[PDB]
Amino acid sequence: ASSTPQTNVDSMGGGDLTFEDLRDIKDVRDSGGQVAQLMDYKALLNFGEGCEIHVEGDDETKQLVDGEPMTLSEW
Amino acid sequence: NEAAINQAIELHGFPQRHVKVGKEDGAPVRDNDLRRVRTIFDPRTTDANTAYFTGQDVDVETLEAHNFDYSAIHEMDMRNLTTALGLPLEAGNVGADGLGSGKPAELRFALLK
Repeated sequence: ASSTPQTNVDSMGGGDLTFEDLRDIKDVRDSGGQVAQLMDYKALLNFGEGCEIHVEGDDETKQLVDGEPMTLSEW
Repeated sequence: NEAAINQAIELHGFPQRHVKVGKEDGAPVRDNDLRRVRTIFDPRTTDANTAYFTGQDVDVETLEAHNFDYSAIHEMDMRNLTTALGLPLEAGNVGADGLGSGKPAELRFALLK
């Protein structure tokens, strides 16, 4: 087979979006009201409860990173 | 909208009394005539137990309290302001059916937390 894409990708050089379209998004965010609150609630559902890190088999390492043992999760 | 309701209640939330004097296609009535009629039917000196006595060419008429749903306007205003501030509808002292129970409620408590 091959190591790089051979099927084409349907977009190059334009006719696909601009700083103006992006500044409309900024305006929808900063202008408030129920419209802004729904998207902020959407963000809070997806990301507001926090996060956790693990590393697969981390404790196979106890490296002397600064003269004392550490793991990659600690790092 | 609050200022609008506050004014509108004084005008429209209460009745008013309209005394009509003279007859249809009848004799003319002037200000110094009405001043005497006003002195008789004066709300300032009227009591709840009163009775009125007239000829056929004096009428008492009612401007009713011309009802409007200011409560629902309050609820819409509060719905707007609470959700604009990101607060739940309940924080505005506004209730809704169903939305106080189960996962329909608990989702909004989750969003708040």
